[PDB]
Amino acid sequence: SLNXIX
Amino acid sequence: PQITLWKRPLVTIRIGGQLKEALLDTGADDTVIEELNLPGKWKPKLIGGIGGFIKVRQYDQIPVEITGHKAIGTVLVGPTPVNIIGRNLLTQIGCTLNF
Amino acid sequence: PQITLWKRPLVTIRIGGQLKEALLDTGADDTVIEELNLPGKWKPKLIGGIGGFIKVRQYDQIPVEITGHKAIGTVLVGPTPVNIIGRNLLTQIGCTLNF
Repeated sequence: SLNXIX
Repeated sequence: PQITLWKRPLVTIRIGGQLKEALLDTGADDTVIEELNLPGKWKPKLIGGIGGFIKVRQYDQIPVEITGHKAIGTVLVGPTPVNIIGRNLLTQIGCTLNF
Repeated sequence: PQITLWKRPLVTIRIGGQLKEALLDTGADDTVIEELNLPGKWKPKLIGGIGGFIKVRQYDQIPVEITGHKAIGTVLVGPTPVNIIGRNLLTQIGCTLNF
């Protein structure tokens, strides 16, 4: 599971 | 609704009876909320993003109301920098990207 | 076009003349591409996400065409399994979330 940018 | 992207697409959700803020996130497979208890069973899971992998608690079949729209599905709980609503629940509420 | 979210929203982009695959990511403030051999000046930056932070190279005023829609802006280069088009370029192509 890939989950994203801060 | 129609949401533009000049700012982070943060919305209010209802989960476990509580109000929270969360980011509608097309780049997320899964829905990840900061540490909390939710009702029922959970099992450990690991998920990845920029920066690497983290350990989360996986809760299944959790009702979530997202800007007034109902979903019921997996919610991961762990040390995410922001609460995110991922594609597993965005699909349930009928969300699309448009340009 | 309309992009549903049943699968990751991967599209073709063009950057540095080359066609690549990238995720249209409403949860990303920035655009993150693994293209370690662009020419041009860059500066170091750190960006964060679900696992913590990584070091990236910041390139400014880079043309990026997304599904035939032209954009130009900042591109961050660093290790990533998935190239990511973030809100800095999604806004330039008029992308919205809809449900």
